[PDB]
Amino acid sequence: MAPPLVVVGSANADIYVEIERLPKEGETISAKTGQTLAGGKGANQAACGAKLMYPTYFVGRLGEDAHGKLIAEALGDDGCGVHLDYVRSVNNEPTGHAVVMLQSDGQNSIIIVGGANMKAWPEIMSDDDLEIVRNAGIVLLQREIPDSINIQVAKAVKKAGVPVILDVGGMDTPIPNELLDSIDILSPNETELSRLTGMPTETFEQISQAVAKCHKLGVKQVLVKLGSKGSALFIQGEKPIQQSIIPAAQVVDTTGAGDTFTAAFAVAMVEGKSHEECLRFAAAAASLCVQVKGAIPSMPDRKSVLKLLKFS
Amino acid sequence: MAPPLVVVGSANADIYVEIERLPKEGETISAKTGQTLAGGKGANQAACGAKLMYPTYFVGRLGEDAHGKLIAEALGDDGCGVHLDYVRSVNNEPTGHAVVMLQSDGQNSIIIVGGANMKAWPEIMSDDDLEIVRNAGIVLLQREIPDSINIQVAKAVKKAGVPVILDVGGMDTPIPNELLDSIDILSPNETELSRLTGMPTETFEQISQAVAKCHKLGVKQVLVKLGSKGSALFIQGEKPIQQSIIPAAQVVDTTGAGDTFTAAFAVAMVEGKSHEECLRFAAAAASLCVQVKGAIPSMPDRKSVLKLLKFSI
Ligand SMILES: Nc1ncnc2c1ncn2[C@@H]1O[C@H](COP(=O)(O)OP(=O)(O)OP(=O)(O)O)[C@@H](O)[C@H]1O
Ligand SMILES: Nc1ncnc2c1ncn2[C@@H]1O[C@H](COP(=O)(O)OP(=O)(O)OP(=O)(O)O)[C@@H](O)[C@H]1O
Ligand SMILES: [Mg+2]
Ligand SMILES: [Mg+2]
Ligand SMILES: [Mg+2]
Ligand SMILES: [Mg+2]
Ligand code: NA
Ligand code: NA
Repeated sequence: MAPPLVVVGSANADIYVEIERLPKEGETISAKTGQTLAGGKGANQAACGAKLMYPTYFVGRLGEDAHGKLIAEALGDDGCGVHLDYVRSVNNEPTGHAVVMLQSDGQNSIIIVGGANMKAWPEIMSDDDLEIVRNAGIVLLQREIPDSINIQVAKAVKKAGVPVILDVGGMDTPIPNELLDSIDILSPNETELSRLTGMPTETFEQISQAVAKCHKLGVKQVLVKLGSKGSALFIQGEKPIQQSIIPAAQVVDTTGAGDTFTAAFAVAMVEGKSHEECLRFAAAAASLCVQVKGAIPSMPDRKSVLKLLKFS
Repeated sequence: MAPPLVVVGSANADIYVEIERLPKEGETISAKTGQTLAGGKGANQAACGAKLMYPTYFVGRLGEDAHGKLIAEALGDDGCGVHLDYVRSVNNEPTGHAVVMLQSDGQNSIIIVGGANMKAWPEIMSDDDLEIVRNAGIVLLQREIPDSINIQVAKAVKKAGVPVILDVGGMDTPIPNELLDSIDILSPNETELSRLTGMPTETFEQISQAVAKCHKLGVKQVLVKLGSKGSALFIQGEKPIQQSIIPAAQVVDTTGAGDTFTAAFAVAMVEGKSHEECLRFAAAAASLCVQVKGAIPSMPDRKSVLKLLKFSI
């Protein structure tokens, strides 16, 4: 094929339950219904890549358990067609998962179990695992696995001359400078970028400031995701390249939007498209994603994205 | 060959997460860890019967999802040994599951998605479905599937002349008198016994009276589970049979204890043991269960229950 997309990151079973009200301590309650879906930022991103018919590997850790089974079925040969060669299962950790309680009062409460995502990685990455990233077209990371692993990968590929994108989605802790210095492109939303720099982000102006602070701390490029306001690519060798939303006829479910945006973006970039094309390819993919319910369910095939890009 | 134990009931993925406290509205907390296990009272009871080497069939409804395959894997040919011939899966409902939140404060909170357990049954059972209960040597029911399905099954066996046990475990709702009328043995714990009859159960005299009230509701035999106090078989017009606990060296995890007790009782009964032998064999099996974590994983094999019986006559 071509030099693959390599996503190193998280895979989660998302367990949604529709509840009237969170139960009281001691109390047992019933849900209207519930559905358990393959999810996690790394898996979403890898799934998106494989749907865009680009060669895509996922490097991650699962428990040897039902949720583990659920993730591989969804990403693999019977699903999105991600290469799972570098996924390892372990027997002493649960597959990561999240209990998403959708309360009837409009509210939503969440419990997260890092499980294998956080606890099943080696102290030192294997040479096998480093072999796939050193052979990668582009590497995608997030923050739902330990920074230590993110750093080891980023260093391996920096040596190799392979571009690495770090999505900031994940743990609400500061990013290690040694990680910030090894990545090519940092990719926050307005919220993340804000809590990242301690600076406000309600205007393009003050957003552009926090990005300066990011540039200052060793980050050559910031791909900011701005929800309904579109998105901007800041290169600290230029001024922000911008791209707004491709409007969606119906917006049912924004879940998966950011992951789709980032993966789509990364696929265009390894297909050697230009920055403007990259942004629009990603904007188109995300647009199609928010028109369907579910994250991995909603992700567009390449044909659908190319068809939409035809419009002016 | 031997007329099978036949269990009709629930199958759940039990999703356990360890948290310091419950979250607030909007709040995303982090659990310490988690584990998903095959459970549900029906699957537990089936698995327990299979592990005791009595031919066991499980009748239930799964979704065609991962949780579904987890159940089948645990119960089936490569697992406990339950015949699954009569398990049916549907595409329009998920396998039942339960989110169990183990708090740091000892408090537990549960969220139950009934799923296929409650929504994948026909309005009317097929003769295909009821053929197995008509050939049972004994039938066990619980209250984690629709009352209406419990009723059709129990009636089909009353016409067949085979003993039906109803575990009160599950829904905390009143029991349809039609159901009560068609079962041979009711099996509540003391908390269930109270809620059911409406009577208090703090003392044995009180319990004996709440059982008199079960007797007035159409059930000739009541098998009361009294936790660490033991158990008792009440048979209308006869002297109650009492059985204390068989002490466990280590109470690790009482999950599945009541299910083990009831299924073990059933196996001893359909094999023709005396009431006292049934109660004792059920007490021994439940004793072993509480010494291992998990429900289905802690279920003892026959030779161990019998061994614990020698050394604690
Ligand atoms: N209402 C919308 N209509 C069309 N496209 C949208 C809409 N909202 C978001 N998008 C697309 O999705 C992209 C990413 O969304 P957003 O900036 O919210 O990412 P995020 O907050 O990281 O998402 P997530 O919550 O999924 O992690 C946006 O840049 C935009 O192109
Ligand atoms: N600590 C213990 N030591 C030994 N045996 C025990 C212990 N706790 C329970 N058992 C056995 O388990 C049986 C059933 O327990 P219990 O009456 O609490 O069931 P239950 O409340 O229906 O259980 P569950 O909550 O699992 O549905 C008891 O009668 C007893 O024989
Ligand atoms: Mg957003
Ligand atoms: Mg995001
Ligand atoms: Mg009890
Ligand atoms: Mg019970
Ligand atoms: Na979506
Ligand atoms: Na146990």
